[PDB]
Amino acid sequence: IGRRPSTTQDRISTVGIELFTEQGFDATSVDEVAEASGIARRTLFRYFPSKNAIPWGDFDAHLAEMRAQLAAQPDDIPIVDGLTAALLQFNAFPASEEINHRKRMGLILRVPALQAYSVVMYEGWRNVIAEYVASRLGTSPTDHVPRTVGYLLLGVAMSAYEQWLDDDSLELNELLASGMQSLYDGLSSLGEP
Amino acid sequence: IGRRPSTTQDRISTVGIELFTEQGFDATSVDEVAEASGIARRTLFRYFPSKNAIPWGDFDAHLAEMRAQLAAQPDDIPIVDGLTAALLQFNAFPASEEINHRKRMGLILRVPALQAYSVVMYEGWRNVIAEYVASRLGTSPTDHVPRTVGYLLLGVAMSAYEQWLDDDSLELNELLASGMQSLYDGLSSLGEP
Repeated sequence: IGRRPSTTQDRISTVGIELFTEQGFDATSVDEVAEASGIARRTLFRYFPSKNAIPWGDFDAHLAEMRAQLAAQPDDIPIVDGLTAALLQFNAFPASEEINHRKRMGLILRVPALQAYSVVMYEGWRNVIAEYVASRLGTSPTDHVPRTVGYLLLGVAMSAYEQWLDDDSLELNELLASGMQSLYDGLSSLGEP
Repeated sequence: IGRRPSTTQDRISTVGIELFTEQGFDATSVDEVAEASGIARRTLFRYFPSKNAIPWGDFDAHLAEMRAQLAAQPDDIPIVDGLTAALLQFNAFPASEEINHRKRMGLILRVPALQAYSVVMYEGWRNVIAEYVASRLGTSPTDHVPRTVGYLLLGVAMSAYEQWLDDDSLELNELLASGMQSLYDGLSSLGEP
């Protein structure tokens, strides 16, 4: 998003990402991120348990906004539209924030140790989706339908971002919307005359 | 699947999984798997680069069967039906093989280091799906639509397996089929009167 005034944690994340991008992820130590951030490694480890957390920033806070958004949407609105709005909003940045967000997702999607580590971050993201779908269906978040939906929504997000990193000339919001349209329509008509 | 006569590699995998299940994954060394398998650790490392590979077995061979299946399906058949057939077949075991396959997926889905490691295995699986969809649409496997489909098909697989591990009384094939039906129909009608 990049909307709100920067915190110490989200400012550490940002200088970290800029470091990792310029010098490479494995070439940058946690001590360089700390010093570049004007803090002690104690102050840094208060905000991140590891080096692999630094690119994710304050993901818990992001997840709490998405969850409150989904929970504040009127219940007279179709579930799929809820899902679309969240997908589009919470990957939506000002033109100002594109270079930094593209830096972030570049690290997260293409550094193998961050790909491995991010399974737990994605799981928390999916749980927010399952929780929303479960309440609206009057059901449980660990049931099959809510769980499946969480996984399918993550799939459109992941595809869009891979596609977007692969080509500068593409718009993330447009890619997310195409991906979401396919999830909305379903795959019955795929390749069909 | 569990269909064909057992190889040295797929027999190492099986004794490994049984060891890991009985003693725990982190408690079992690669040397115990080797000895339990009646081979030298050199012979084992020929077949697996790591301990984390052992549960996956000969996944390359599995992937080559799925790919040949998808490529041998007549082209007068809808793409979604191709996708369904592959999803259902390549997670289909004889009643005989259920206990061992459930052991396998228990390790892969619930040991955090295997969850992390399996992103690369899942990527190869998704690429087989994208390749099939790309040929049928006359397009490229790195294009948006084929990539998205690969991710959406993986989502139904992952959901089904999580659901199946969570409850003995459920059938994997039934869960995969429900999941696939939702991908076929699309999410427009979800929660809708």
